[PDB]
Amino acid sequence: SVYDAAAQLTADVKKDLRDSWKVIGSDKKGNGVALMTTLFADNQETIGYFKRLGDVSQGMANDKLRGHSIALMYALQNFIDQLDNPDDLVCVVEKFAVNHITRKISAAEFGKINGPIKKVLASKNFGDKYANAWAKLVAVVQAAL
Amino acid sequence: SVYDAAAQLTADVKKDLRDSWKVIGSDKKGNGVALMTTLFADNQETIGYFKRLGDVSQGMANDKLRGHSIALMYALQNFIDQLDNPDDLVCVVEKFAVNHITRKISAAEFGKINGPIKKVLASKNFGDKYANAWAKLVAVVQAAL
Ligand code: HEM
Ligand code: HEM
Repeated sequence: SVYDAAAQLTADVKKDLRDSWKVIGSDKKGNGVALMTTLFADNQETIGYFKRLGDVSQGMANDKLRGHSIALMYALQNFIDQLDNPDDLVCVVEKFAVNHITRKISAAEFGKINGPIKKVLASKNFGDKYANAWAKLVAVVQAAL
Repeated sequence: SVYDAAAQLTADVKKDLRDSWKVIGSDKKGNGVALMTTLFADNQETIGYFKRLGDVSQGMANDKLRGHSIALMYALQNFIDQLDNPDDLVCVVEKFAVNHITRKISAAEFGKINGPIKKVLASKNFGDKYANAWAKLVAVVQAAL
């Protein structure tokens, strides 16, 4: 269950999540867009899912892509803030899960976000340990898909 | 025009929005649910739009409503953080406007949230001055509907 996934997150993992988010979460517009464009660059097969945002190659100049990228970072902000209460993390994770379930996004496809995250983290010198911490948070969402 | 509405957010208004947000934003789960239940209580005709959340009369005991409510508070958090830049404020407002346009929510009905907000602020000792500042932020979203 999603609860099992959340309840598993340990103190050391929450620590790494919080420490890395302090940095990558401080520039939501910049890092959010970088996350999205990196996803499009390495997984071109996903572009079709974002037709609403228009031309995603426009990057920062694309207002729709900019608005989406910022809202995504607040969804992650929401997750980070709920870390100490599995009950709250679960209901927010499930809320956002529905947003992707309606778009027919499977658990496997959602996990494609791990690559971009690993790269953004690296650009700030957060190594594999931190990428693994984030893969665990992503897995919580996957448990709901 | 969403851009002209955003222009209505002067130095004084932005200050009042930030000061009051520091208090209400500190308990996103509690005040978020307070907002929603007050909306449903004083405007029963809107309950129908929220079919997905199930029985909203259960308030805090409804996991779907709680998740939704928290998420809503992070959307407000997003607006507050974008007050410095009118261009970013507009792209995020338009992002969430689309979420309501697809649900057939008009500018007039979206405005029904002003009542709940005034009440929640009042319960925290913030008067008409703050309720009116929030009415202006809400108006920016209305202009995009
Ligand atoms: C940590 C990673 C992710 C987070 C936190 C996240 C968050 C979000 C949020 C907040 C929305 C807006 C929901 C709405 O308003 O309807 C959204 C929409 C969407 N997401 Fe994700 N997402 C993530 C990863 C992904 C991945 C990997 C895919 C691709 C397979 C995906 C596909 C979509 C699609 C297609 C939309 C709809 C965009 C639109 O038309 O507006 N997401 N996501
Ligand atoms: C302070 C003003 C408001 C904010 C910031 C806000 C924010 C949000 C957010 C972030 C979502 C989730 C979007 C999604 O995932 O699809 C949402 C959904 C929704 N909102 Fe609002 N909202 C506000 C006021 C209202 C009002 C006044 C109404 C109706 C009279 C309304 C009707 C809806 C509906 C029907 C949904 C979809 C619920 C669902 O099926 O999950 N909203 N809102």
